[PDB]
Amino acid sequence: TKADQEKLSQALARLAEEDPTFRVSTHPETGQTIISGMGELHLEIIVDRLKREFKVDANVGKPQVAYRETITKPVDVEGKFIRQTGGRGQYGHVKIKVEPLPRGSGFEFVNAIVGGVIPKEYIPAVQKGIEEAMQSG
Amino acid sequence: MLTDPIADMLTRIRNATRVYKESTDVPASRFKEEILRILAREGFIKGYERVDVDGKPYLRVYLKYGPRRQGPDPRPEQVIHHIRRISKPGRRVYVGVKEIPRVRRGLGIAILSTSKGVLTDREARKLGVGGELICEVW
Amino acid sequence: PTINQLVRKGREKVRKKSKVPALKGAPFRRGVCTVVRTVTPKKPNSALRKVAKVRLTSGYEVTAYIPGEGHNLQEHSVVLIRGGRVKDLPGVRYHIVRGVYDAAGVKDRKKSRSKYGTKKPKEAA
RNA sequence: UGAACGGCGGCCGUAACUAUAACGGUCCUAAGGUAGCGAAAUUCCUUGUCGGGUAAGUUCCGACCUGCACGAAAAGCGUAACG
RNA sequence: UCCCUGGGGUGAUGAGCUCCGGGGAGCCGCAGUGAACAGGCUCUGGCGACUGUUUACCAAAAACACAGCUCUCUGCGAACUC
RNA sequence: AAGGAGGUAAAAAUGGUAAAAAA
RNA sequence: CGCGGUGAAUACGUUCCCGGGCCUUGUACACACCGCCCGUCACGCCAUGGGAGCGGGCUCUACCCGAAGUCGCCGGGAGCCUACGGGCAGGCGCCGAGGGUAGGGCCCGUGACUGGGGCGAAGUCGUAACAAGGUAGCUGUACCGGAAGGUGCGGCUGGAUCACCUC
RNA sequence: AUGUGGACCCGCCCCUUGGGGUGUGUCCAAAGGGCUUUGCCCGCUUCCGGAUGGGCCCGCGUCCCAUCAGCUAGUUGGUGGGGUAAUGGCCCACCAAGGCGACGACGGGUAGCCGGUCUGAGAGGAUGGCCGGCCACAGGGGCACUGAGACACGGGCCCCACUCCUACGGGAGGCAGCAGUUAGGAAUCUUCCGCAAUGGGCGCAAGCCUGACGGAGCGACGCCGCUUGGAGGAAGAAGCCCUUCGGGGUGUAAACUCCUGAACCCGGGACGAAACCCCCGAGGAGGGGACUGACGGUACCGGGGUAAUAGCGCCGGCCAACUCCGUGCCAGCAGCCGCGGUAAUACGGAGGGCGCGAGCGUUACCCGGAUUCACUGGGCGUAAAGGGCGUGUAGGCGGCCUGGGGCGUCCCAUGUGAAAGACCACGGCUCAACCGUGGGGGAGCGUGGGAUACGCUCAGGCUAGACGGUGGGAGAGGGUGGUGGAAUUCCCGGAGUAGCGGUGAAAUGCGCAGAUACCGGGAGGAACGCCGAUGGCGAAGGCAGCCACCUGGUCCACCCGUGACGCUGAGGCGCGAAAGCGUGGGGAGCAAACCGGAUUAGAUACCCGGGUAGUCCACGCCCUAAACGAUGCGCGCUAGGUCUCUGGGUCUCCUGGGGGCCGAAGCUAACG
Repeated sequence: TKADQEKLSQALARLAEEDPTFRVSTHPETGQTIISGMGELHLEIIVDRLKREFKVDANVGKPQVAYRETITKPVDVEGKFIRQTGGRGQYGHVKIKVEPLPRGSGFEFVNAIVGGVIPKEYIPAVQKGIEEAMQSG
Repeated sequence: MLTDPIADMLTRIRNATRVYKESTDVPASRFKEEILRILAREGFIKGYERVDVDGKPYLRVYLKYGPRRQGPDPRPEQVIHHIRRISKPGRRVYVGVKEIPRVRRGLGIAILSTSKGVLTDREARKLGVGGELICEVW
Repeated sequence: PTINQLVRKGREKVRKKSKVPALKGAPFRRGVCTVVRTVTPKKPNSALRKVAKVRLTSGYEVTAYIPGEGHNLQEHSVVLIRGGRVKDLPGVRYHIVRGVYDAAGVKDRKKSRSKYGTKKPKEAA
């Protein structure tokens, strides 16, 4: 439990302050602070000193990876929000074509109005929910 | 009934002084005689006497006023501005020498009952004897 | 309450509550931390403000803020538990300081260098 | 006429992450299980999922409830005293 | 064991005889209700409320009983029952 | 017939409509 | 759009339909009824009560063992001084810190699960309250309902006016 | 042994808690050392008196939670013992039931207390570190010993941990003394010098220990003083900010000018300390000479002389100070309100200016503004708040008058309140911060006398309060038994037939199996029409046909009685709408829950047909509210107009008690 964690952070508070060397830095995309250093036996024996005289229960795990994702094809669907409620509606039928491109480009969308349908207030917002429904695949 | 005919008197005073009625009555007692004595003795009331009503001893007091001004209504001003009972039957004040009020920083009067009789502020101060702080008037 | 009743009972004194229990008479505590996030103030805002959880050196998980623009902090820093909420982050009590054991203020600051780290802009000219 | 024998549904959708469904639709019948209790002397999957208890716990107490197939006098619930 | 002593009884308001009792010191062993009769205790569930009754010859039980409750039949030649 | 006040009888088929905001 | 030949009916009345104006009035409304506004159920955050119990701090009593020491007594078939009377060493006995056992009492930490409360640019459902809010409101209550709420018995105005009996 | 004396014992005189003497009988002493020796110095023995500190005791004040209400069998008391310097159960024994508590006991959280300290006009709040007094602790606990004094920080014994030394047989140690390490925390220092000065312990002295004390070091932690410069110096250069291209600003600020002269160089150089000491006298008073500095050659005096550090909060109103670009509800500031959502005086930058300056902001803690726990100094008709209403205990307080008391209170004498600080005054260091010295104010309790006005105490008295007597009087004021009619559903009877019912409309419903409607008699319950009201009674909740019984509340007249019997009343007491509950009786009407009907998207609701609990009785329990005059009770006072119910009077009027409205003054923030 992460209660023993900030505890082991005091442990580091006298580990990364006695031997310079190592870097106790946390990966962003995942939890758990990465104990980085220069040596196999290095981290191993520093780990010895842990359960020895600092006594920490941490099933010493494998480092995680920063996983992203994408697609591989042109898709066309109906984003119709045909939903009236109280009378205020809030309904949105959006018609997107989606195109995918190289592993390394960036992010692209286009000021793509078929002529002049969807309001210009959605131009800097209809794409948000696109960029929003993108933080989780 | 009553719990301080004294205060009820000072009250009837306030009554007459406010409602403007040349005189008003208030029952017989030595202490009130002493009080009204002080009042007349310092240019406040208009006088007193040992009267009777229905066969019951009373003490009536006539009281002072001033001139009739114009403009803001005819109401003539008051001389006996206000009085407040200080040493209530729960506020049993016991002033003395170094103590004693200075009533409206100069004028006024501290009515106080002391070892030797009923003295006023300048009086009881001069006498160098204190006691209970009856009321305040100006 | 006629003098009597006031004499018997009394009139109980105000008594505070300390609307900032960093406690110990200690208002500077050694902010460990965990989590960063963002959160927002009421109706017309949206920002960052951390949550630094600190542990002080005697308890409490707080929600340590920061001195605003220009942070690094990662996850230790010794965020100096300070004290003072605002209409934002339902807490903002016990802030962070920069300089402390981490942060040292905005990369280039010209005023609030009393918290915002930066020493004396000695532009060498 | 139900402290008379009895019986006391199903499917479709819907909460601005998700999951849920107070909520609308909908065929059926006489009517669709109210309160309380619930892996029960009732639970098939089951040694359910959780918590405690233990060195370890299909047993046990407590709790969650998709009750295969609790539930109103073939009574429901709970209860100190006896067994 | 020994010293001190209280009241019920009987006789008389006591000697004797009896009943039940209190205190203080002192003696011995492994332990003194010295042997025989003589209860293990507590926590928490389940069902049944309760003492009970029942399958003599495998059952004692959560089954039946029970005080209590509703429901109904009975106008005296009762109704019920043979 | 004046007002003001005190106790008795009257009169709405239905209505859901949001909101950060602009001075 | 403008201009002209001919040439009416009928308005008693304000009973009811439409609206405006003004006054009154009600008000929890204030780019103000195209206003506000409550309660579940929903997502998250924060303490909190409860909860089979676990953890622990203090303290409570009854009892078992019991150091040092004070005190009390003995010094006996014996030890040493004895200035024999005693003394000292020692012997047993009282209180006694401490630990032990069982049962309390109080407090905090706490835990599957569970009630509720707060909060958070806009969720879903209904519209109760504020104009008689479209059923006068509001409450004590007892039964009911998705939820705000409903309703009987009662009470209370902070409820009700063509015009009915007075001041 | 010697015995002025002290100690006990039994008497005795005086006392009055164990104060002093005294008659009888027994016990105790002594240490000697020095030398200038026949004398003294230092010490010794026995007691008395002071000087000085403490022991015990009471008086008194002394945080909070009432969701801490009862506590106690060494417990309250005695006699008789034991012990201490000694009073006392502090402990033994024996014994009689008492000992404290809403004046907050018991419990438990919290805490050293003070002379003082910061703030507020003050009341007071909070506070107690350096210093000065009293307490308590010695790693925790027990514990004695020694002794004039202890339960003894660097003495002893034991248990407990805890750490260390060893050859693992055994043993040691306490920095809450002083410097210094470490854990701890945002943070609290030198492992220093001298006993020269003072002070303590000892020695006849010389002298000796003294991390007491007296000095330097470190940290802007506090307060004080102080240099970075003076003086000339431009319609004002340029450098940079701003612009309407004219300039405005920055700023005499700069530079150039002359002047002085921190730092620093040489020289001399302190006070802080004269006693102790030897010497004449006697070892006394007095007299003389001589020794004695850690700081440090620092202070300071003289001369030579260099211009020689500048920062920190801010510029949206509180709060003094705005212009320019960027940033665009993003990055962000914020103690309050809030400010930015693409021209921000609040972000962020740059010029300027506000503040302060060897310092400024930030947070935390404390007092104030906060009169926002109100004693000065508040409030309860609608903002927060009358207890649903009467009862009564204690408690609180109290009518007119005489005199005694002299408790509260007032007066002056007076003890102490140390010192220090607080104030003024004088002074010391060249000022201040800071320290030297004088004096008064000073709460407060002790003791003396004095006043008696006011509360209270004491005795006597009065009638104006309270109460009683008699006599009339009003009422839906309660407990009980009794009885009248109307009217609703229902039973038998009779007569009649095409519908009624019900509603916004309708329908569920009842109807040719003879209903709704009317006539005859019987059942049965519950509520009282008109009167009757804007009224009456009642402490509130309540009370409604009328008879009778018992029975409280109150009203006026008469002045007949008593003589302050008084107002309120924390708890305790009783009471109580409707609902609701229990054990029984009863049910006409009524009606939630429940069913049907209509209605609407929905109708678990209002509207319609049914129907139950219940609404009734006795008895018991619950005891709640918009119990609403939302206004506690009791007294007296301050205009009157009017509507009315009741009491008395020869009465187109008065007067007592009540019930509505109006409106003086007066009150309110206003409606009122």
